[PDB]
Amino acid sequence: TLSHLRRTNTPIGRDGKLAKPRQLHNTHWGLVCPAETPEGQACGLVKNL
Amino acid sequence: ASRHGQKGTIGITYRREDMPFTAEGIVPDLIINPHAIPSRMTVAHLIECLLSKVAALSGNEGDASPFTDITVEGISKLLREHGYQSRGFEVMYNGHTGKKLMAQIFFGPTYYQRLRHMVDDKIHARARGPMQVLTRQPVEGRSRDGG
Amino acid sequence: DESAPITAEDSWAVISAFFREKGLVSQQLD
Amino acid sequence: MIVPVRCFSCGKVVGDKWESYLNLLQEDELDEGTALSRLGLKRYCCRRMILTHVDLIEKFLRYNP
Amino acid sequence: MNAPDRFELFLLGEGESKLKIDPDTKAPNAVVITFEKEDHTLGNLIRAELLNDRKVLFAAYKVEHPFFARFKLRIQTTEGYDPKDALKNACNSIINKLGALKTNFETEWNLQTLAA
Amino acid sequence: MSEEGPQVKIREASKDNVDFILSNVDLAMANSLRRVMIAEIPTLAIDSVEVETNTTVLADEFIAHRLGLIPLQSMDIEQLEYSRDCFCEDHCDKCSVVLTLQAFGESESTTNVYSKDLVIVSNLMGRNIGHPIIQDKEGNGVLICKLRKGQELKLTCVAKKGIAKEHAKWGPAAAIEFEYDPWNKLKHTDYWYEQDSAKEWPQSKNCEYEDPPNEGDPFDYKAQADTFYMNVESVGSIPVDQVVVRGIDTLQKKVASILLALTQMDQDKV
Amino acid sequence: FIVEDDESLGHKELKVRKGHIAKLMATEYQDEYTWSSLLNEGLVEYIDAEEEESILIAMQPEDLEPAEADVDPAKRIRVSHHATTFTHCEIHPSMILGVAASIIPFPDHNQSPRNTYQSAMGKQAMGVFLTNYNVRMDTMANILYYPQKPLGTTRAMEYLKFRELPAGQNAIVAIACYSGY
Amino acid sequence: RGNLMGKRVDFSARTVISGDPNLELDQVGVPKSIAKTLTYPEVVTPYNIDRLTQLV
Amino acid sequence: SLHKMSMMAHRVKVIPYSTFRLNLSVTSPYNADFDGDEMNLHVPQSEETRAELSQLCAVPLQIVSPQSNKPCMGIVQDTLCGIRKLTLRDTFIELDQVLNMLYWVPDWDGVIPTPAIIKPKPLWSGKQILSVAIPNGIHLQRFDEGTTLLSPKDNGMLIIDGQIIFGVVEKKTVGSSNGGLIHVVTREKGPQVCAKLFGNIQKVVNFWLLHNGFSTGIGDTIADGPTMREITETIAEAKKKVLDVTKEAQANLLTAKHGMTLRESFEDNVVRFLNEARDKAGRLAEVNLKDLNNVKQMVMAGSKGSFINIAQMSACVGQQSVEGKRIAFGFVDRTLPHFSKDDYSPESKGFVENSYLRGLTPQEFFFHAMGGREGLIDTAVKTAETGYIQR
Amino acid sequence: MSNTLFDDIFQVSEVDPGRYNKVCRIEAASTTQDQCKLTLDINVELFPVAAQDSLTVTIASSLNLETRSWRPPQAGDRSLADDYDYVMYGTAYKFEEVSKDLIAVYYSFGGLLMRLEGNYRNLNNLKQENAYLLIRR
RNA sequence: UUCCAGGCAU
Ligand SMILES: [Mg+2]
Ligand SMILES: [Zn+2]
Ligand SMILES: [Zn+2]
Repeated sequence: TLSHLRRTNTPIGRDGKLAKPRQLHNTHWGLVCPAETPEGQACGLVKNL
Repeated sequence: ASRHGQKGTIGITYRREDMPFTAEGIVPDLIINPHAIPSRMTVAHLIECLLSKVAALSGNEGDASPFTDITVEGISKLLREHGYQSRGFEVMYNGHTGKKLMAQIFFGPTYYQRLRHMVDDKIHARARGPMQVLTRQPVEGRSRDGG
Repeated sequence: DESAPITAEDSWAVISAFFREKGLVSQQLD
Repeated sequence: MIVPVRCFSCGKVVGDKWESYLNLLQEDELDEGTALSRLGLKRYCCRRMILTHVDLIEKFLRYNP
Repeated sequence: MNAPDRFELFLLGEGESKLKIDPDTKAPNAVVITFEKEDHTLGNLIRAELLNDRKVLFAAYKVEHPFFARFKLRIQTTEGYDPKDALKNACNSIINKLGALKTNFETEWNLQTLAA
Repeated sequence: MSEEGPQVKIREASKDNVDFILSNVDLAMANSLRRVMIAEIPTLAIDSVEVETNTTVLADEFIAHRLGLIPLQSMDIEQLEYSRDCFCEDHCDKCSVVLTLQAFGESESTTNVYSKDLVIVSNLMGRNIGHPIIQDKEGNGVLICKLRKGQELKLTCVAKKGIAKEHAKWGPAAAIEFEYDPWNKLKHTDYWYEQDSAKEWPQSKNCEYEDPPNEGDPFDYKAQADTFYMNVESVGSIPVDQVVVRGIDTLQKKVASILLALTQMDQDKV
Repeated sequence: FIVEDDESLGHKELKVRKGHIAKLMATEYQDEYTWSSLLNEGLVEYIDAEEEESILIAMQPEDLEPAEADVDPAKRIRVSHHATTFTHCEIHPSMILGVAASIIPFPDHNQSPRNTYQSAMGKQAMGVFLTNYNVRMDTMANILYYPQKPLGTTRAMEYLKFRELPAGQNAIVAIACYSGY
Repeated sequence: RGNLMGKRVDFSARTVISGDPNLELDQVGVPKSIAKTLTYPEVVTPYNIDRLTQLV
Repeated sequence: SLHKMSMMAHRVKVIPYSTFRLNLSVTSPYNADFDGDEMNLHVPQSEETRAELSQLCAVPLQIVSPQSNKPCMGIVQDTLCGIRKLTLRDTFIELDQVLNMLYWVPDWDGVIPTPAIIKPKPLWSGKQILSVAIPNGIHLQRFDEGTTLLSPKDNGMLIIDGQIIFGVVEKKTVGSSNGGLIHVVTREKGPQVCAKLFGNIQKVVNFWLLHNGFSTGIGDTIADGPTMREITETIAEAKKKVLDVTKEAQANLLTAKHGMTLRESFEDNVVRFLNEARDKAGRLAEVNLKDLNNVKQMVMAGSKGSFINIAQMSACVGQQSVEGKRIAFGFVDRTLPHFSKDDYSPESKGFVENSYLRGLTPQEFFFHAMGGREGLIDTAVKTAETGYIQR
Repeated sequence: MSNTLFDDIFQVSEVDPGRYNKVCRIEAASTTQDQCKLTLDINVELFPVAAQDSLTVTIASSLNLETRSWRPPQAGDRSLADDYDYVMYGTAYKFEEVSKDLIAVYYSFGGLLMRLEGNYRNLNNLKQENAYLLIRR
């Protein structure tokens, strides 16, 4: 119930934006969880705070 | 499933008579195959098992918390103060004959979750039935008797 | 000495203070 | 969610021992591990049982009809 | 759902004699008994005792599959001597052992004491 | 000095444990019993709840489940036939024990429902059977459930025979202990170690009762196995002894039925 | 934690002391010293990503600070206390994690991806989502008969309200080959 | 692509698979549920006639 | 279904409980696991339709894939892990059991084999009975390393007339290997014969392993007290093999190896050094773990795990990377706000020194992630482009 | 039909337990032809072995003076060509010719191997599988 | 049915 409340959706181009986006950034440290992301499909496009 | 992406469906259910037991009397509620460890490399599974087998003997909410000052070397000493193998293993007897297991098992408690997705909500069979209108082909979804 | 360093174990309590005030839903709320 | 009548592993009676455990603490001011050694719960199978059960029912009872 | 009925593990349902002995054809003077609604509890032990009769050439058993409460028992013997008998004897052997064993466990018990 | 073979020598003893040293038998035999005790020992417990009213938080079957676990008396059991055999359409005093239960939350302070509150309504036929085995300190035993203000709960149960195979709730068992050759002199194990096998692996209390190794000596390949340190516990329903005697018995029965079928089988032929 | 070298008696150090702590825990007891003040008391700040770019943080407070005196043969191997430029410090590393992660025992002992799987199934398990389901007419929902709280835990759970609303049981696992099922 | 090069069909079944070390390589354990759901048109022939009638 | 053998014909064996319970060796051809995986099954309808199934689609036939002129099934997991243990010269079995084993094999001529040891107590060796499942005329010649007709370490594999003459059995012999026992059996006999071989080898070894028991557990991931330290310096030594070659370039003192920036030419040497060192760190704990070790035992039969695994659990993990380029400075000349700018050392470019037994550091951790994430990323891409490239 | 096919006593050059908890491969020389070397593993759990020992090695495919199943006990009385200690049984795989005429045959016992050498096992050492082995003292 | 959305297969 919680996890879902603190979540993050982020639109893409129109097709698999394979590169920058999906990746895990340095600036991500401490703000977004590093291991909790939805597998396949929108992997890394949707994040958990 | 466990807490380490350790999925797995039941295969068969046994009772204590066929179940493997340790002199202590105790017997497993769950018996996972050793092969889902090396390739997946989820030691934290093995660890929680040893840590929980401890706090289960002494009753001290075993800490697993992120990064801290705990060690196998550490736990394996407390679990040695309780008399059991320092690494968790234990000798066990083959439920059928009672004849010991030439080998030892990593027999200790672990927290396990039961995700929905139970068999009986999925077995689905159709031998002809409801056919769509535009197509006249079998319909979609087990819900509606589809194919 | 109400003024000494702060060992690790201590910090946990600070975090406690956090959620005491903020709350897991902090974001959505405010 | 109430005391799990009898253990899962060995099934040894354990649905009574509850109240006696909760007391060997708030009053007899003991520590878990021992409290349980006191109620006869030896091997961990039956131990983890009490030491883990969360008596939710109380929070349930606290509702209405 | 497709859960067999619990009690089917010990209730021979409609025509199912406990035993059923088919003559092993692969070897000589040897047979195979099909035990309905029984298992290791019983099996392994008729195996043990049966394997003491010097006149027993072969003895082994097996649960066909964990889903079904059953097991076949294969017994071979010194010609002239019918394996049936070996099974017969080997059995009583266990009764007689147990019997005495009960008596002896009870001997000890009456001669005991404790307050709990 | 006497007795053909399989002799015992009870070590310790109590109303809830028969720590004994059974010796000189086939391990097969040992295990055989071990099992029989857990599995096929006739007992008794509820097997049919009849919810009349219930306001609790535990919904029906929750309660209905636990009720089957509430250990019930079964000393005499062997004189209370299984429903299935008896000719009474459904059940009767010659096959089952009937109990009742009724709670209302008067004490505006959490009222409890204990196994002690069960009410035997059917003729106990004058035989130790159907009594809510209690070992509680106070004597309340087995907390069934709780309730608040006007929370009610009317039930009606029906105990029947049954054994651990049919369900665990008929397990007179509890958990036995088992061990043999404490010094692994037959080598039925191959202790895993990091260093000294002897160190890492704890020794057992059951070593005192048997001679240590003594290097020099080669390997006794003729070594078999007698002497098994069991520890038959119990849950109450049956006196720690019977859960052993009857164990020694039920097994023995079956073993004969095999002969029995070997007789009926012969007679058969034209 | 603001770690300004505001220490005439020493060097740099967390702008908070064991005092602040026992002063806060004071309220942890009687359920007066707020987190709100731990900010105003210029004790700790909210650093957004951008601003972060220009600061230096020491992981574990203590450790990465003092001087010296053979480490522990059983522990792990951690980088040293390089520079004293340290502007701030971490509450606890465990905080990079999110709900999911937080319930995973020893997440720092598994393969990177394995901890992501558990980040998906924890959301596919059963439990006790709210102790009011008795008055909940939500289409579909499951509850475990006897919810057992975990043996192995995280301090992170204490806040995720877990031990009170667990999602499983502590079953006695036996890792071994048997029937072959 | 979705209606002619691939269709939904009759006499099909789907459930969760759990390995078994007691079936011959070529066998496939089937739930009694499906065994009563999935059929197969068989012709009445003096060969089976007897059996077939019993089944019916 | 991307295989020809993604669909096969099976014998209906109606059983209880709601699951499709299929044989094991037919596990890897469907690409089937049991963590919640479902399967579809269709029912023929015509006397000829079924004909088509049984005469071309049955698993016994599909046994040897033409896509690689080599069998596509074979003994796996439990049986594989066990088939080895049962083999070993060091393994013997007495009469009581040998008899039960013999029985469990359906065909068994019902004639016990002569014990290799009649000496004091008559015994039998794994190979001995295991060969009761191996038919006749089946011949095999191996030669691994120190193989020598009298192979010491049980190197090779010699099986004559269908009897295990010497050597250990495992993935190389009973696997879906090329010259593999299985490959031969099929050819040499029938699609049939072999099909039943899985059954015999399976039942036997499975039963024997039922009693010989088996497992894994943290204790298998710990390497020798000093052998671990021996490693902690096999690490540190490389740190300085780097620290050096760093200043050596921090002074404008290095040959820009043709077609490589001073930058590129640099990093390249860094990397090599670490992994290079990490690997041995592995082996170090590898031939260091006795035969009794479980995780090894399985890596030996070939049923799960490889050199690498052992390494990342017992010894050292490794240097995480993204696009080959170890963690970059998306944080203005540094990795995290926990580092001092312009930091090229391995403790910053993402090198996990610890082991999964020891546990990552807040940084070792986060880096491992960014790295892990990449697998997950293309996993959900390389999988799509494939599914298309396929079609 | 029944005769011995080789008899000679050797002396243990040395025994080896290569990673084998309960078995050891050994070798010795001959107290006859000094070209007669010998190799043979051995369950040293049923018959320990120390460096240098005279052990009478014998071989022949037969019972005792006077194929198929393997009777269990019974033979308590029966003929016992077992007048030894160690009595294994296996097959012989290859028949080598280590130059000159110093041949060497290999005998495997369902799991343990063996090798001989010399030349006078001519009209004696059959190629047969059958070949009970024997050791004593 | 329809149209969007979300979820699962380590
Ligand atoms: Mg799967
Ligand atoms: Zn228990
Ligand atoms: Zn009746």
